[PDB]
Amino acid sequence: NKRPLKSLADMIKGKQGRFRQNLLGKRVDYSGRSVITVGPYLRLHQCGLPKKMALELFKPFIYGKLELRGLATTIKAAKKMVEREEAVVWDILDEVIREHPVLLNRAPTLHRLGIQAFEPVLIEGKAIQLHPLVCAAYNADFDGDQMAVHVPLTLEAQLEARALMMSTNNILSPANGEPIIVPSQDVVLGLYYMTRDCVNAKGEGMVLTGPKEAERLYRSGLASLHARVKVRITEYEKDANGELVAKTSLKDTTVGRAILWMIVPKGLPYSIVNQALGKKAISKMLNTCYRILGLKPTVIFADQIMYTGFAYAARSGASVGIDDMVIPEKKHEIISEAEAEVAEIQEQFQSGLVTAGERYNKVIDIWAAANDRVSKAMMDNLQTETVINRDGQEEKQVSFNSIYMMADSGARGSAAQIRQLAGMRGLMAKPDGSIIETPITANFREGLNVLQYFISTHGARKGLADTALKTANSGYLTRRLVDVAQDLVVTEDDCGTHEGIMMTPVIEGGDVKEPLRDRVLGRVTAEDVLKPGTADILVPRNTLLHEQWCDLLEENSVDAVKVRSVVSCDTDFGVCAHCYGRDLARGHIINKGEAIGVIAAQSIGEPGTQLTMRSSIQVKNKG
Amino acid sequence: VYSYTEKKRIRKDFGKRPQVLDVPYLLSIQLDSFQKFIEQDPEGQYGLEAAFRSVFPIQSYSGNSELQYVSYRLGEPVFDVQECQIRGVTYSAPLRVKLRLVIYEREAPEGTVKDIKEQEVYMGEIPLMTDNGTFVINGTERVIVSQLHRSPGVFFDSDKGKTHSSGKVLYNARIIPYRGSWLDFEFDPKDNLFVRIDRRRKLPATIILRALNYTTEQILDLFFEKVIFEIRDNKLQMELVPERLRGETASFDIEANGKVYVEKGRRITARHIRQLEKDDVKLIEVPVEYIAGKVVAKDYIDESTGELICAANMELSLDLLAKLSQSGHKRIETLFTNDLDHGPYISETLRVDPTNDRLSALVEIYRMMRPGEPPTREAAESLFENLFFSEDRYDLSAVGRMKFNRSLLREEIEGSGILSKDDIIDVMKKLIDIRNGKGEVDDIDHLGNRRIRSVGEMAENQFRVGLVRVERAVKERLSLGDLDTLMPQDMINAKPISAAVKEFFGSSQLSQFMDQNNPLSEITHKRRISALGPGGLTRERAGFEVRDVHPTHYGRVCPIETPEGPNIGLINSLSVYAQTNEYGFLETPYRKVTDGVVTDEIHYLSAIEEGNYVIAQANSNLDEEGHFVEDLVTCRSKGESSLFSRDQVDYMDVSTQQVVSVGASLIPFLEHDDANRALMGANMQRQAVPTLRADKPLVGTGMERAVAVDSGVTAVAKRGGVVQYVDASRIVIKVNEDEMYPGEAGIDIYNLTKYTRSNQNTCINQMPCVSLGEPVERGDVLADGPSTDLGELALGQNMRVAFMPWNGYNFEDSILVSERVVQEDRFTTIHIQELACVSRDTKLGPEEITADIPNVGEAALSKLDESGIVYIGAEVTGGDILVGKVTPKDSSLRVPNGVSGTVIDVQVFTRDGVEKDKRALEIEEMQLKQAKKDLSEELQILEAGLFSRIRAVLVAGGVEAEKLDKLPRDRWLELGLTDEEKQNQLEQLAEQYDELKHEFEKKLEAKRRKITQGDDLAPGVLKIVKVYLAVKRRIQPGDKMAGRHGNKGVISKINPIEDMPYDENGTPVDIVLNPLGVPSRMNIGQILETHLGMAAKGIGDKINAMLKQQQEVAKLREFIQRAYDLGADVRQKVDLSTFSDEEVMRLAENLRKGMPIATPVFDGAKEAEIKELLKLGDLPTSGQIRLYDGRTGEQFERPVTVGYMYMLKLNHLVDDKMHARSTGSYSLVTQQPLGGKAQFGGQRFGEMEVWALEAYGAAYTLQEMLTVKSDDVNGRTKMYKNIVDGNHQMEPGMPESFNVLLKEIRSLGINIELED
DNA sequence: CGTCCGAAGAGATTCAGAG
DNA sequence: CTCTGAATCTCTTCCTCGTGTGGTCAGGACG
RNA sequence: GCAGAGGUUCUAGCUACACCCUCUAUAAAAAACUAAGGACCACACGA
Ligand SMILES: [Mg+2]
Repeated sequence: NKRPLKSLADMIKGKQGRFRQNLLGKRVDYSGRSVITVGPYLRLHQCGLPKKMALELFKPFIYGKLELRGLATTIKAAKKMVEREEAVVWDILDEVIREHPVLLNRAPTLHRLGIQAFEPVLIEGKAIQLHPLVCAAYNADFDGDQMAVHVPLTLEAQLEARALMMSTNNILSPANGEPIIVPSQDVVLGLYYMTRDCVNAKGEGMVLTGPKEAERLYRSGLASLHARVKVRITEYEKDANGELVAKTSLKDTTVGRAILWMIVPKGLPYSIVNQALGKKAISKMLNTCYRILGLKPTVIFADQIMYTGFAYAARSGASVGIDDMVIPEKKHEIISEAEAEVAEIQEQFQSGLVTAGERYNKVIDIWAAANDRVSKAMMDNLQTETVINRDGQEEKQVSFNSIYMMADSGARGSAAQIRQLAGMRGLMAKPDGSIIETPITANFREGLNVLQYFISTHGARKGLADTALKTANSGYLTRRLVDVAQDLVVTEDDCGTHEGIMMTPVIEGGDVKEPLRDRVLGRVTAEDVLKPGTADILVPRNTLLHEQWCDLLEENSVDAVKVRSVVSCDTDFGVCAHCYGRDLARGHIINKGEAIGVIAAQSIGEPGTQLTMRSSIQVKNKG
Repeated sequence: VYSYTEKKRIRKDFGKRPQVLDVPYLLSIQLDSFQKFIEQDPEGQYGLEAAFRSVFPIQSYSGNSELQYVSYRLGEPVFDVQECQIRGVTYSAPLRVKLRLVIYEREAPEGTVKDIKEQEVYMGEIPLMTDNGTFVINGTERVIVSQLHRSPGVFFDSDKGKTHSSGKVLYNARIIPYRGSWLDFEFDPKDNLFVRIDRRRKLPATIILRALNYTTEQILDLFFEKVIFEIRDNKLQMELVPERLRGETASFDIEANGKVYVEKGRRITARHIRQLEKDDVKLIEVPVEYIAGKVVAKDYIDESTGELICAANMELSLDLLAKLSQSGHKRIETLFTNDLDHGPYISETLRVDPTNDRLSALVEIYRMMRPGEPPTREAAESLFENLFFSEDRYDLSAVGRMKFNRSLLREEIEGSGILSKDDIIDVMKKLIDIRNGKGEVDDIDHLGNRRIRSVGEMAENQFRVGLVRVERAVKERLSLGDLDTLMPQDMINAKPISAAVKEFFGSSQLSQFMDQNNPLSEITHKRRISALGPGGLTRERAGFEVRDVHPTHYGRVCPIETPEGPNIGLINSLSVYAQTNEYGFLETPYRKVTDGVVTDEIHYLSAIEEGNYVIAQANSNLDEEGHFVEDLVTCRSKGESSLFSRDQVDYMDVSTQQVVSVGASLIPFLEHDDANRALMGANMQRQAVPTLRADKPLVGTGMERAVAVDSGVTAVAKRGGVVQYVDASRIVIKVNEDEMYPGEAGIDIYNLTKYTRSNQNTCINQMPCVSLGEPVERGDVLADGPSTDLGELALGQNMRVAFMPWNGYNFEDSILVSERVVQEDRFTTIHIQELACVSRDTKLGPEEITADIPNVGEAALSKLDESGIVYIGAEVTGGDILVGKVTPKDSSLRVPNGVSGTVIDVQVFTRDGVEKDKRALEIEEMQLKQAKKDLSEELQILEAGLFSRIRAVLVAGGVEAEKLDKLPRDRWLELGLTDEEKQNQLEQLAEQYDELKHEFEKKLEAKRRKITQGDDLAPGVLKIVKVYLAVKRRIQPGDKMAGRHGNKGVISKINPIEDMPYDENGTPVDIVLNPLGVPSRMNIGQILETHLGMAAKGIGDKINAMLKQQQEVAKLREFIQRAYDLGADVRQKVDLSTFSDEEVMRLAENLRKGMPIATPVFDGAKEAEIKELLKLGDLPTSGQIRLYDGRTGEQFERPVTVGYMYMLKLNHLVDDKMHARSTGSYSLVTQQPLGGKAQFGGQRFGEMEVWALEAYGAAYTLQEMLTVKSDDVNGRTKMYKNIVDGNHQMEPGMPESFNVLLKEIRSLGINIELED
């Protein structure tokens, strides 16, 4: 076939070489693959799993149980019994899946949470069922996405899978303290629809005894889901030394927000469920629940919030339609003004007043201005146009439009992704990156011209090729990051080093990109921080900066905090726990031993697929 | 007027733009190309002819022996397409080639020959393509995709930027030939023109001029402008021309004819040039310091001694000036150097170049080409002449010469294939001009530089390779051959040419295994335009530029249908209207625009000449006079969209569907959904599995009929007539009298292909679409093939779809499917499996196929017959036994675990010599019976047709109705008929029938021998048994279901119908999609498709309501007319009064299942039209209705969107994907999972997953699954014994892969060991 | 029945400018 | 005249897993 | 049940990952049972 024939060095180097093909990562037994299914009824500690897959993977366990119970005298007869799929075999199978975790594994395991443990729930079917919450952690779709399942065999393997790899044990991503099992796409939309208000809705005004009465009114259908009604709640706070005190008050709210109150655990305050509850609000809610209640209450609350979000999104019927995306009435006049302006610029260029470069710049600027104007008109038509009364004359409220609810909530969408539907799609660039002079004025609700779609597919092909190259580049970067690492583990607990890095909020000419509260959180200081009062030990030398310490830092108005950096650690062949800081996945100091080089490499390399490829000084505020 | 099948169900077609050009035959790119290759071309251009003529000199060395091609003719194929597919043999035509061998006398080259030997020799075995434009190679329907590669010619690239890491732009020119050696002329960063031939070491390109028999004086005369210097008494008066002063600096004080024009420090203004031209100055005095900066042009010697005073091309100094002045060189030639534009580049190379003679140049070229050995002058000359001046070892096609002359701005179009001195110097001059600034570099991605190599061109190239390979052997043999001692058949053998052609057609970088699962898949895979391939850029070597779409792709290559992944934009498909030029370039239909009128004349335009004219947009309104109603029309002049006046416009797009391909045109509302979603929808349409009962899409594009007819899936009617007899396996068409030939017309018989195994294990089922007596016109559809309904491409099956979240079962992209869908078998697809059993030769005796299998039960053997082969029609299950084969001392073929189904047929092939078993005899007997029955059926049918032909003629001029019934129908030549042309016609029919009767038994015997002869098989096999299993895979949770708009999802739960959201009418929605996928992934077309499908089903429901109750046909007619009019004017314009008033009932019954609506690609239904269509029925104009919860029973607030959108079912079923494994056979390296596939395997716990476990505190599960679960043999055995014992304890051991690595590193010669 | 014939960067390698 | 920096040349990859296919040293006759 | 053979079945069955009994040079009263091989290159496709 006229091809270079593999040598004694072609099988020790390269992707197909023995190292990276058979030693670094090797194929394994007790493994199966199938497409994945949502199955919302599951809890994140468990996953669905087909009967055939549990029968094939756990064949040695079934044989052992059959021998122990004497159903089959020999392995050979037991193997025949497994082939016959006799009913007794299924009952035996249910015994070996009671507390036997399996490692769900998606193919592009970018980061640590790519593979997680689950208690398999035997389902009839052929598709693995993956809990909806962990899909964001897996970055897994339901569009033919397949993930392998591995069966831990030894007591050590199953036990450590249960203790570490369980989705219950993976709530905070290793990259950052923010939760990773946050309500992502549909449950967040259901919660957002739940926590809103009409200025005039059915059953608005009457006082409610509690969340139970709110559920009674909503289910009976005599009160709207989101109507501004005063309710009485027993809000629990742990301001005492771990004891939870009860505060009862009549907080003005809606029925929908009162529904969620029975879901949240006792410790959480009511101020967290009294907003519109978008994606960011739910993320902050889950983070506060994790930092206050702990882990198990957070898991139970996440499961319950997923259940209610799905149920009330189904009850919402948040559809999508042509009338749901509105064309601004001022879009036509904005387009006319832009055409007049470009005609004037072209006429000026024809005379010779403006040459090609300045004409191109002027046309680009005026088209961008028209695009911004039409985007603002679209937002006004999509969130302000809604007119609804209050049993009076006239009032204006935030819109309940389907697309506005599905975009503003952060459920799925963004500013450009909503602009490309009703407003002007905008100036679309050529392959080389230089902007087409004339934009794609027509939006997706209306039709597109053939040239407009040609520019659109120019951009789309550019993006697809960019993604295809970028995923490979990010994989190479992740490999390099992992391999410069993997010799760095937390070998000690402390070093007594006063060295470190002075953590300061970063300013790049603009506002505060990252406050010091979110920049030093979870790290152990190197020297005592002091407030404006000098010789004040506000925070001692070697205390981890958890949420309470960081909150104290903000109210004391600290500026720069010296912190123990892993670079400054003098430990040999590893680093000490204090010089590293919080695990970023558990609310405590890093365990003595845990590999942080690979964690860091995966955290850095995971967003590689999400990256891209290509006077005077004025004071801002008083000070 | 409308075709009769169109009258059955006429598609409501939108689109205000009237079509001018009908859609071309989509398979033209393959059929026309091959028809050019296998055709006998008397002109000897483009075909097996050129290939024979190009390689038929056969000149013996001092032997006076010559062989020449005279004619050739492809033989009739040995086996038909169906026969070759079932046998596994290629569909090939024996290549009967006629050759003439002539021998001349010794030492008499001009004398006549002494003997002439003409005979037909079989050389080669060329496969043929079927009527569907697809080859059959080894029982597999394999298609060759056309390759889009950089055309031969000259291209001046830049490689701007990165080179030299200084911002200095380089320029290079590549002489890329069709076949031969590349020739690149590059620039050194110091502005030295180098040559780089075949990407070898860079060489001073002036050496090629010396290699072309050119000296320094000639080189400088060609590439530089001579400046004449005259020695005069007034300090060497200098001759200057006005043109050379443009753009110059103040070199000196220009004073001529006693007048000052330009002084020191004064720029030469064009006014100064004009005034000196008016003065007409020719001689201008120059200081002696200026000549120091000039360079001499030609050599000079003194007239006294002749010694070399000064050679050519070196700087001039004061001593050189004194020497030339004292010698008396009155005329001095100097080069014109202008650092602004006309800079010196050849001179610098000549300074670098140390070669001064042609022989030295040839020696250096030989050294840089073939180093390590001492070159020879004769050897170097032979190498150079065979490298550039020889046709056999170097050639540019006519397209290459055309591109060469286009880039060089020559006048002639054609020319010699090989290059010449003029070509090289012209290329160098153009490269120099590009460096200067005049002219522009070209774009590689331009479709004017990337031609298309079709299947015919590739086959011709491989045939030329085979001919030259056999020509070398013929020349070698003829050197020692003897005259009149051999037949002109021994020197040429079919073996090497046949091997080359078969290797190209079977195993190639481009011989794609056709994905024959959809008519759309077939039609878009035969039109696929791949950049990858032989003589083409590879995926890794492909740049970002090539993958990414060019502005010239408009109308030539679809910018929406490309495969995402490793090769995005490299395998782009060809647009619907584009056709390949005669030179391989891509043309595009374009309506000529007259003074102001858009004329109907269609002018195909290539990519190079598209820029010269200005192209109007298809979506430009016209006033029926060709006048744009639109004083400024958007246009595409130079690839830039820009408004133009009507009078400026030179051309207009042929239609609105031009840019998109057939795969992307079928998506309705393509102008609405995003380009990425459109890409994914077009890609997924190519992989939809045919449903059991395919049905027309309620909303479509109108090209489904065109795609179905153009593709070979359906049985189109070659001749019109009436359906005399229709059957599920055959259709008989009685040709009309005005559509049949006078002789050998008869009637048409169509044998529809029944359930047949396809390339992707799907059923190619053809069901009749007509009944008895139904009139059929020419070119009409008769059999609904796979994924076809009423002649319309029906890929999936449309159904009610409600866009609303449902308890998370459609969480992010998953699809929820009702129990009603599964119940009515909407997505049950028949899958045909090919389980083939082979009985190879074995040591210590062969193996038998009998039913005697040891250690098995009688229940398993019950299905098998007495001879050990499964009974046809038996319903076997997973793990069952099909054919009993026992090896000599239990290797019987068994059904794979999990898969089930019923056997449809069992074909057995047995080699001649070994006696066939009982089942083989029974199958052969049944095959003979079926062949005889079919032959007798066609006998009786054609005899009835011919008698009807005779009886119709015999109604006048000697008609005897009673006499005909008296004598038997066998004999009619004794009848008395008038001696006229009718009698001659009857005599001709009688003679033809007699010859047919003589040939009937001959062809029956031929068929009997075909079914009796032992089929050719692989060496060392006894007999091969193929068992075809038909699997009916129903829709299941996990099956990948996807619409046409890029919305893809796995079915999560088969929700019972009682739980489905039902409207006020009570009809439950069949599928509950997720609205959240619409805004982010802007597939807004599916919402338009959903609303239009809702309107279509509303019309269908109104028709059903007025049809279930007995209503007058007038109401149906008026409602149908109202539906087809629909307000805004459309091209459809169908009138219901012209119908027969009883086919209106048939039309209404065909519209009961829903109104068929066509939405063209870019001028489809507007929002107003859809709103009016909803208003036509009882459905609300908003498009979304209130739905009540299936379980709770109370209506959802915020009424949800429902409609009948056409969503497919992809062949990525969950049944295929299940791969669970505990223990199995292991690999070479002892990695147990054995590369998991059909072979029972475990999934690769790759390096990323190992890192993921490392990030966790995992050291026991990782260790177990990288050691005791994968390759530790002792570890694996101990772990298995422990788990079956019940103690899940790991005996670690060591991976055997590490021992393999140690042995491999040791084998290199590097001791790697372990310390104890 | 056996037996002998693009692309992107890093680093080594020339290779060169200036006293 | 001997290194300095700089151009030139050569090496070394350039994601990560699946699922369907198809093609692959090819000794050959003689003691 | 660890080195071999025999037994009622079905050529052969001694733990071969492997299923019952006997003993250290001898073959049968006895039902559930049996098999331990298998690469690379290209294409297309999915995520
Ligand atoms: Mg996905």
